[PDB]
Amino acid sequence: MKRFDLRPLKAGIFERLEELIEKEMQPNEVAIFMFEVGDFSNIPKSAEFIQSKGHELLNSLRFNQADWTIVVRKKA
Repeated sequence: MKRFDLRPLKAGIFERLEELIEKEMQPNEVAIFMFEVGDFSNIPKSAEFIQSKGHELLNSLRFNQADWTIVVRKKA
């Protein structure tokens, strides 16, 4: 339970829900957010809603093909 399927969450709100789950995720845990929309710039925007400093996308998102996944590490 350390991931969020934003696929069915269409685009626009998927970046707003990512914050709702970030609260459950540990302050130093990984979060796999799946995005089907080409909007890759929004991926990091969601994790930012929590705190300007702390959310850092290690690497996993491959915006270019079918819905991909991105790992997010919490910290602040």
